[PDB]
Amino acid sequence: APDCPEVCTCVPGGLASCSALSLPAVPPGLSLRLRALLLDHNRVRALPPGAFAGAGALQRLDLRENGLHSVHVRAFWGLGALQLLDLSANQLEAL
Amino acid sequence: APGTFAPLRALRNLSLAGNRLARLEPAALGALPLLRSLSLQDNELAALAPGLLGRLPALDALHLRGNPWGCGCALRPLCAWLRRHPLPASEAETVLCVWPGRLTLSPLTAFSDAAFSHCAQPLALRDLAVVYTL
Repeated sequence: APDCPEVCTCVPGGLASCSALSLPAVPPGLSLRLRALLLDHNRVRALPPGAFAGAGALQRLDLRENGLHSVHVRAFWGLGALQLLDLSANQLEAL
Repeated sequence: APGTFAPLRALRNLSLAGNRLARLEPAALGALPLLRSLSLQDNELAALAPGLLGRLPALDALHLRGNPWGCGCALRPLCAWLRRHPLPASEAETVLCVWPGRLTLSPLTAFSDAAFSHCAQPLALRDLAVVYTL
């Protein structure tokens, strides 16, 4: 299905897991039908602005243990339905 | 470094995604007339230097998602290409502005020329006379 990333694993109900895939950045082609996204244990050091664009209906975002050290101000634009954020276990020195 | 791709005349695909390139220069990529596609996604390209597009006559595919595009006059060579080479809707939804605050994730394909009528127009001949004679 087009709503699922080519490298990630999706299950019915909008749940997507992208962890343990050594992703260097956010996978492209986000869809509105995904409700929960996993991205942990990757190598996304830099987060581009508007990276999560397209998945405005997403509810849970995980970024634990992903080497985050700098997050842009507008990277989370349009994620008004997002409820759960896991930015822990990273190297964010300033927000 | 400039001229690195100069001996590579027969190129068709040149991918530079997921890199840390601050700026891409027309002198760096050189003359690539046979190049058909480019991939610059997930990079830090704020803007493309003028004249970069002029050295790629046969370029038809361009990926620009995930870049800190500062939507001003500096992207005039870029947007004009996107008007003539329409990206797919999925790709068009991922190529967005980034310049912060009042401007945010505005689609680049939605910007027309009239919305930037204030941009620097090329030097005319009537204005050239008026600025000298005023």
